[PDB]
Amino acid sequence: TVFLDHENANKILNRPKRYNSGKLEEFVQGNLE
Amino acid sequence: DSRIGKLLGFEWTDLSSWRRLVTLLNRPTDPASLAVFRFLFGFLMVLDIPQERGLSSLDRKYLDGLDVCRFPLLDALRPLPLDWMYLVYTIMFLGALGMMLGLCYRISCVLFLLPYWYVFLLDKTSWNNHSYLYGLLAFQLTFMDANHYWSVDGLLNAHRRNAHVPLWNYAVLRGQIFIVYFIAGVKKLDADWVEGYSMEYLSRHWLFSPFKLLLSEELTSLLVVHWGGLLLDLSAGFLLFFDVSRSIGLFFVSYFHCMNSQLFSIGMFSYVMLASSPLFCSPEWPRKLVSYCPRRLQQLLPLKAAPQPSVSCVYKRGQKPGLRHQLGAAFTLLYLLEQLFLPYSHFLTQGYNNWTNGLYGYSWDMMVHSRSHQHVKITYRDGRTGELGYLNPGVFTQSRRWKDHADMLKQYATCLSRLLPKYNVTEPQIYFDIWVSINDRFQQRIFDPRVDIVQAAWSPFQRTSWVQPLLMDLSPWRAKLQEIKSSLDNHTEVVFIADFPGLHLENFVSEDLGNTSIQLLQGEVTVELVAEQKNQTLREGEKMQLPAGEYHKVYTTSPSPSCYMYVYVNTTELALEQDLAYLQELKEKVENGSETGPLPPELQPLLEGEVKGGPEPTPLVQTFLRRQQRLQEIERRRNTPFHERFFRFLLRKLYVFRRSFLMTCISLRNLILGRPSLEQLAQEVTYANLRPF
Ligand SMILES: C/C(=C\Cc1c(C)c(O)c2ccccc2c1O)CCC[C@H](C)CCC[C@H](C)CCCC(C)C
Ligand SMILES: *[C@@H]1O[C@H](CO)[C@@H](O[C@@H]2O[C@H](CO)[C@@H](O)[C@H](O)[C@H]2NC(C)=O)[C@H](O)[C@H]1NC(C)=O
Ligand SMILES: *[C@@H]1O[C@H](CO)[C@@H](O[C@@H]2O[C@H](CO)[C@@H](O)[C@H](O)[C@H]2NC(C)=O)[C@H](O)[C@H]1NC(C)=O
Ligand SMILES: *[C@@H]1O[C@H](CO)[C@@H](O[C@@H]2O[C@H](CO)[C@@H](O)[C@H](O)[C@H]2NC(C)=O)[C@H](O)[C@H]1NC(C)=O
Ligand SMILES: *[C@@H]1O[C@H](CO)[C@@H](O)[C@H](O)[C@H]1NC(C)=O
Repeated sequence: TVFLDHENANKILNRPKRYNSGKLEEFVQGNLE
Repeated sequence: DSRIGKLLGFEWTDLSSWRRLVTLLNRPTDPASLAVFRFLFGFLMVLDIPQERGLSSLDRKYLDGLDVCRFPLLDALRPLPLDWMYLVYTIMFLGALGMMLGLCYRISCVLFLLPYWYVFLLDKTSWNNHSYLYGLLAFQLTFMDANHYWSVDGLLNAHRRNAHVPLWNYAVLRGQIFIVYFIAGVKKLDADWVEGYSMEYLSRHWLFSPFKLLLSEELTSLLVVHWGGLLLDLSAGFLLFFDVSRSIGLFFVSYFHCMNSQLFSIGMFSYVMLASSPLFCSPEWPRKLVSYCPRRLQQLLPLKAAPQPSVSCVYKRGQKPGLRHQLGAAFTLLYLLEQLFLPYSHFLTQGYNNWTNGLYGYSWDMMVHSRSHQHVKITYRDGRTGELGYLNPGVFTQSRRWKDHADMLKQYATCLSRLLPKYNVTEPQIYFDIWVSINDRFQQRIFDPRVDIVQAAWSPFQRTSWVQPLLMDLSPWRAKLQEIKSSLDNHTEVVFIADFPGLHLENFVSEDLGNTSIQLLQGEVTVELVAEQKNQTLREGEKMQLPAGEYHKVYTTSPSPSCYMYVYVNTTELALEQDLAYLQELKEKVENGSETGPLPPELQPLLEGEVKGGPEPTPLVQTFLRRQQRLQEIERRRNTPFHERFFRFLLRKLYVFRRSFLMTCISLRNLILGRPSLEQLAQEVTYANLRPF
């Protein structure tokens, strides 16, 4: 987890993690973000 | 008697000289409204400390032995051990209760103010406008005499029971609220708010259901949410002040804050603002409210008799004001001027500037910027061997706000430079590459991908040289791009890129994503395939089909920025969906009586629904069963009465509060009486996490 392979490091088109996508700064996410 | 005197409450001659100004700002005034606001604010902060400040979650944020990167405003600040942090939060709670009950008011205000700002400055990732507001209100109330009415300290000391208070105690508070509105109003006069780009998806919430009866959704998302909010922010401060316009202002502001409370997860902000709004009313409203009640109730409610003379007000007979009065007037003037000036103080501290202005929290620009990140690459070069490697984007971090500010990026880079050598790495050099889009623009770099952040030069009062400018010239494209987003099927997806001259982007299309294509919208680009080392030269209006499972690089070779796009479809997902549809069709055919032939043995588990006494299901069967179970669970969740939801909400909050209290108790016991055996600690920690039920 502390290092990522060269192949997996560059995936621009990979689906972004949909965890609070399009989030505004003024929010209390909670549960350690 | 003057009309101006009636509207504004004072005559011009009162401002002629400094003495008369002090007398005006220290005139007698009734304290009831201030006391009610004190009680409400104390209650709200007491309910807020176990939830948002993070006492419920503090045992896995400052955990001992964990190596994490902090973001303090000053690098000198460092957290204490966990037990002392629990003690600090206990002091906060005691101060908040003291402010609520008005017992030892000044000590309570100090005990709440100092720890709150200590925690606030210890982490820049937890800054928000509604926290800075609580800090400012706590600072103000430390000097205001809010314990003169309805306070236990009033019972303890007779001389401070139902006594007069100076006018400035109200004035500052009123001014503060006005600023909180008015500055926001001028901050929202931006091209991204008046045009409907920010918060474009907030018009679909069901609370706006009635509005859709008279207007279309597109106009409902511009006239009501955006323009209405701006008008309310600008006008509410003036509407509440004047007597004639107070009622409509209160109604509109209450409706606005209720809708904000339901729509957002701000927390206690809306309730605090609702508590503060009546403060513009007459200073004696609670007393007349208490008067208009049955005598039986009056036997328990606060007093109704007139206030007594105090020593903290200048009375006209001529009395020469002392030192408290002059200091109060000077404090009012200076504090209001500082509050007005600070939001526009970004031309001095240019180091913290970015695409937006300054750190978030002290600008009052609420909900006027949305950011959507695409990818984050952290590359490191070892300083001894020259090997080049890549780190996980969010390692040794607890927030995700380091992707948008240069100072936080520098702090994170230094933290990595200090922690990595534990992993057999010599003095490293770290490069960052971050993609971010603000209010649905082209995705562009924010930090230069060729600059070593560890050895980069950064001071608070000098502009950073490695922050890419925002390409405002491509603002109008947001229209045309949107059309393309709505002209695609249910499977295809699009990602837009805008790149500066000289730089290049290296990408590796995953094997799953077949049929990936690149189209150029503006500029001149060159696309290189490294499998055979062949580079072509693409110009405007040209489409290419890139390989899947290999690397491709794109270079920009024009004097101006180049804008292009990726269009891709997940072929594996399409195949899985088609196969699942076929399986579901066969299942329906078997169910409805068609397909009289015997079912395949693999189909028998599907009808049975349980893998018992047979071969393990195929991956497709497992996926189908999981999807069916998920759909059934969702249907069960939706078909739920309100009372169950409310009960679950209350139980979850009760669990949070109980865990907070028990964790604080164990921490205090460990600090004071020493640490018992490790088995005892394990048992007590197990007891703390027990669900109430
Ligand atoms: C989300 C909105 C504003 C951001 C915001 C927030 C979250 C706050 O916590 C604020 C607290 C204090 C001061 C300013 C704040 C602030 O700016 C607009 C929300 C708009 C609402 C949902 C629309 C309905 C209300 C309008 C005013 C009704 C007008 C009706 C017309 C026909 C006139
Ligand atoms: C890959 O290419 C595009 C998406 O990258 C898609 O092709 C579409 O093909 C259908 C075929 O009738 C056309 O009607 C659409 O207009 C096309 N979309 C465009 C041009 O954007 C499809 O996802 C894939 N096509 C193939 C042949 O694999
Ligand atoms: C394809 O063309 C591109 C663009 O002209 C070449 O890119 C450059 O790569 C060379 C490699 O020796 C570098 O020295 C240059 O500095 C690069 N230019 C820029 C602007 O970054 C690329 O090398 C070509 N590919 C092949 C396989 O010949
Ligand atoms: C593309 O679609 C596929 C499905 O066809 C997605 O696959 C699953 O992806 C998750 C992670 O998101 C993996 O844990 C699963 O193993 C995948 N399923 C398999 C291999 O059957 C995939 O994530 C989508 N995205 C990409 C970039 O491939
Ligand atoms: C190499 O690094 C790992 C990282 O955990 C460390 O445990 C190990 O001791 C190192 N090995 C040598 C030979 O230095």
